[PDB]
Amino acid sequence: THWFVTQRNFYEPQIITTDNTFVSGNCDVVIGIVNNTVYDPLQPELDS
Amino acid sequence: THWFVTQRNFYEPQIITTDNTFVSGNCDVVIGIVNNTVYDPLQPELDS
Ligand SMILES: *[C@@H]1O[C@H](CO)[C@@H](O[C@@H]2O[C@H](CO)[C@@H](O)[C@H](O)[C@H]2NC(C)=O)[C@H](O)[C@H]1NC(C)=O
Ligand SMILES: *[C@@H]1O[C@H](CO)[C@@H](O[C@@H]2O[C@H](CO)[C@@H](O)[C@H](O)[C@H]2NC(C)=O)[C@H](O)[C@H]1NC(C)=O
Ligand SMILES: *[C@@H]1O[C@H](CO)[C@@H](O)[C@H](O)[C@H]1NC(C)=O
Ligand SMILES: *[C@@H]1O[C@H](CO)[C@@H](O)[C@H](O)[C@H]1NC(C)=O
Repeated sequence: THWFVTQRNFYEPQIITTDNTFVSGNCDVVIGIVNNTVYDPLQPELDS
Repeated sequence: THWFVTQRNFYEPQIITTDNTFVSGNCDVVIGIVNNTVYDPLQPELDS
Protein backbone atom coordinates (compact mmCIF):
# COMPACT_ATOMS: atom_id res chain seq x y z
CA THR A 1 0.00 0.00 0.00
CA HIS A 2 2.76 2.55 0.84
CA TRP A 3 5.84 3.64 -1.15
CA PHE A 4 9.30 4.09 0.35
CA VAL A 5 12.85 4.68 -0.82
CA THR A 6 15.52 2.20 0.29
CA GLN A 7 19.20 1.68 -0.27
CA ARG A 8 19.77 -0.83 -3.04
CA ASN A 9 21.70 -3.51 -1.13
CA PHE A 10 19.81 -3.54 2.19
CA TYR A 11 16.13 -3.12 2.99
CA GLU A 12 15.69 0.07 5.04
CA PRO A 13 12.49 1.94 4.20
CA GLN A 14 12.38 5.72 4.45
CA ILE A 15 9.61 8.22 3.80
CA ILE A 16 9.86 9.63 0.28
CA THR A 17 10.83 13.29 0.67
CA THR A 18 12.34 16.08 -1.39
CA ASP A 19 15.65 15.42 0.40
CA ASN A 20 15.71 11.81 -0.87
CA THR A 21 14.62 12.54 -4.44
CA PHE A 22 15.37 14.99 -7.24
CA VAL A 23 13.12 16.44 -9.94
CA SER A 24 13.71 16.06 -13.67
CA GLY A 25 11.17 16.06 -16.47
CA ASN A 26 7.51 15.22 -16.05
CA CYS A 27 5.20 12.22 -15.82
CA ASP A 28 4.37 12.23 -19.55
CA VAL A 29 7.83 10.91 -20.53
CA VAL A 30 8.84 8.27 -17.98
CA ILE A 31 7.40 4.84 -18.77
CA GLY A 32 5.74 3.16 -15.80
CA ILE A 33 5.74 6.15 -13.43
CA VAL A 34 3.46 5.82 -10.40
CA ASN A 35 1.37 8.43 -8.60
CA ASN A 36 2.33 9.08 -4.98
CA THR A 37 2.90 11.91 -2.51
CA VAL A 38 6.36 13.34 -1.80
CA TYR A 39 6.79 14.81 1.67
CA ASP A 40 8.25 18.31 1.94
CA PRO A 41 9.93 18.90 5.32
CA LEU A 42 9.87 22.68 4.84
CA GLN A 43 6.06 22.92 4.58
CA PRO A 44 5.20 22.11 8.24
CA GLU A 45 8.13 24.26 9.35
CA LEU A 46 6.57 27.15 7.43
CA ASP A 47 3.11 26.35 8.79
CA SER A 48 4.28 26.06 12.41
CA THR B 1 24.91 35.02 -21.03
CA HIS B 2 23.54 32.85 -18.16
CA TRP B 3 25.33 30.34 -15.85
CA PHE B 4 24.11 26.78 -15.16
CA VAL B 5 25.37 23.65 -13.43
CA THR B 6 25.28 20.36 -15.32
CA GLN B 7 26.46 16.79 -15.04
CA ARG B 8 29.79 16.41 -16.79
CA ASN B 9 28.93 13.43 -19.03
CA PHE B 10 25.62 14.73 -20.41
CA TYR B 11 24.51 18.31 -21.01
CA GLU B 12 21.54 19.03 -18.75
CA PRO B 13 21.58 22.63 -17.50
CA GLN B 14 20.17 23.39 -14.06
CA ILE B 15 19.65 26.64 -12.17
CA ILE B 16 22.57 27.23 -9.81
CA THR B 17 21.14 26.92 -6.30
CA THR B 18 22.41 26.26 -2.79
CA ASP B 19 21.26 22.64 -3.21
CA ASN B 20 23.57 22.22 -6.23
CA THR B 21 26.64 23.91 -4.75
CA PHE B 22 28.60 23.99 -1.51
CA VAL B 23 30.45 26.88 0.12
CA SER B 24 34.16 26.84 0.93
CA GLY B 25 36.53 29.77 1.20
CA ASN B 26 36.05 33.13 -0.47
CA CYS B 27 36.54 34.89 -3.80
CA ASP B 28 40.11 36.03 -3.07
CA VAL B 29 41.71 32.57 -3.36
CA VAL B 30 40.19 30.75 -6.33
CA ILE B 31 41.79 31.63 -9.66
CA GLY B 32 39.28 32.37 -12.41
CA ILE B 33 36.23 32.58 -10.13
CA VAL B 34 33.26 34.26 -11.83
CA ASN B 35 30.54 36.49 -10.43
CA ASN B 36 26.97 35.22 -10.56
CA THR B 37 23.82 34.85 -8.47
CA VAL B 38 23.07 31.69 -6.48
CA TYR B 39 19.35 31.04 -6.10
CA ASP B 40 18.06 30.09 -2.66
CA PRO B 41 14.80 28.09 -2.85
CA LEU B 42 13.96 28.84 0.78
CA GLN B 43 13.70 32.63 0.41
CA PRO B 44 10.44 32.67 -1.63
CA GLU B 45 8.91 30.04 0.66
CA LEU B 46 9.73 32.25 3.65
CA ASP B 47 8.48 35.37 1.86
CA SER B 48 5.21 33.82 0.65
C1 LIG C 1 -2.06 10.33 -11.58
O1 LIG C 1 -2.78 11.51 -11.27
C2 LIG C 1 -3.06 12.28 -12.43
C3 LIG C 1 -3.76 13.56 -12.02
O2 LIG C 1 -3.19 14.08 -10.82
C4 LIG C 1 -3.96 11.47 -13.35
O3 LIG C 1 -4.12 12.15 -14.58
C5 LIG C 1 -5.53 12.37 -14.79
O4 LIG C 1 -6.12 11.38 -15.61
C6 LIG C 1 -7.54 11.46 -15.56
C7 LIG C 1 -8.13 10.31 -16.37
O5 LIG C 1 -7.38 10.16 -17.58
C8 LIG C 1 -8.02 12.80 -16.09
O6 LIG C 1 -9.43 12.92 -15.89
C9 LIG C 1 -7.30 13.96 -15.41
O7 LIG C 1 -7.59 15.19 -16.07
C10 LIG C 1 -5.80 13.73 -15.42
N1 LIG C 1 -5.11 14.80 -14.72
C11 LIG C 1 -3.98 15.30 -15.19
C12 LIG C 1 -3.38 16.43 -14.42
O8 LIG C 1 -3.46 14.85 -16.20
C13 LIG C 1 -3.35 10.12 -13.68
O9 LIG C 1 -4.33 9.31 -14.33
C14 LIG C 1 -2.94 9.43 -12.41
N2 LIG C 1 -2.17 8.26 -12.75
C15 LIG C 1 -2.65 7.05 -12.54
C16 LIG C 1 -2.16 5.99 -13.47
O10 LIG C 1 -3.43 6.84 -11.63
C1 LIG D 1 32.46 40.62 -8.66
O1 LIG D 1 31.65 41.55 -7.96
C2 LIG D 1 32.34 42.20 -6.90
C3 LIG D 1 31.40 43.21 -6.25
O2 LIG D 1 30.55 42.56 -5.31
C4 LIG D 1 33.57 42.91 -7.42
O3 LIG D 1 34.36 43.27 -6.30
C5 LIG D 1 34.70 44.66 -6.39
O4 LIG D 1 35.58 44.92 -7.48
C6 LIG D 1 36.38 46.08 -7.30
C7 LIG D 1 37.68 45.67 -6.61
O5 LIG D 1 38.17 44.47 -7.22
C8 LIG D 1 35.63 47.12 -6.49
O6 LIG D 1 34.34 47.33 -7.08
C9 LIG D 1 35.43 46.62 -5.07
O7 LIG D 1 36.54 47.02 -4.26
C10 LIG D 1 35.33 45.11 -5.08
N1 LIG D 1 34.55 44.66 -3.96
C11 LIG D 1 35.00 43.69 -3.17
C12 LIG D 1 34.44 43.66 -1.78
O8 LIG D 1 35.83 42.89 -3.56
C13 LIG D 1 34.42 42.03 -8.31
O9 LIG D 1 35.38 42.84 -8.98
C14 LIG D 1 33.55 41.40 -9.35
N2 LIG D 1 34.31 40.52 -10.18
C15 LIG D 1 34.28 40.70 -11.49
C16 LIG D 1 35.36 40.01 -12.27
O10 LIG D 1 33.42 41.39 -12.01
C1 LIG E 1 4.12 -4.52 -17.00
O1 LIG E 1 3.62 -5.50 -17.91
C2 LIG E 1 2.20 -5.69 -17.82
C3 LIG E 1 1.85 -6.82 -18.75
O2 LIG E 1 2.03 -8.09 -18.13
C4 LIG E 1 1.48 -4.39 -18.17
O3 LIG E 1 0.08 -4.56 -18.01
C5 LIG E 1 1.97 -3.26 -17.26
O4 LIG E 1 1.41 -2.02 -17.68
C6 LIG E 1 3.50 -3.16 -17.31
N1 LIG E 1 3.97 -2.16 -16.37
C7 LIG E 1 5.05 -1.40 -16.60
C8 LIG E 1 5.40 -0.42 -15.52
O5 LIG E 1 5.72 -1.51 -17.62
C1 LIG F 1 42.91 32.94 -19.46
O1 LIG F 1 43.75 33.30 -20.56
C2 LIG F 1 43.55 34.64 -21.03
C3 LIG F 1 44.43 34.81 -22.25
O2 LIG F 1 43.81 34.31 -23.42
C4 LIG F 1 43.86 35.63 -19.92
O3 LIG F 1 43.58 36.95 -20.37
C5 LIG F 1 43.02 35.32 -18.68
O4 LIG F 1 43.42 36.16 -17.61
C6 LIG F 1 43.20 33.86 -18.28
N1 LIG F 1 42.34 33.54 -17.15
C7 LIG F 1 42.71 32.70 -16.17
C8 LIG F 1 41.70 32.48 -15.09
O5 LIG F 1 43.81 32.16 -16.16
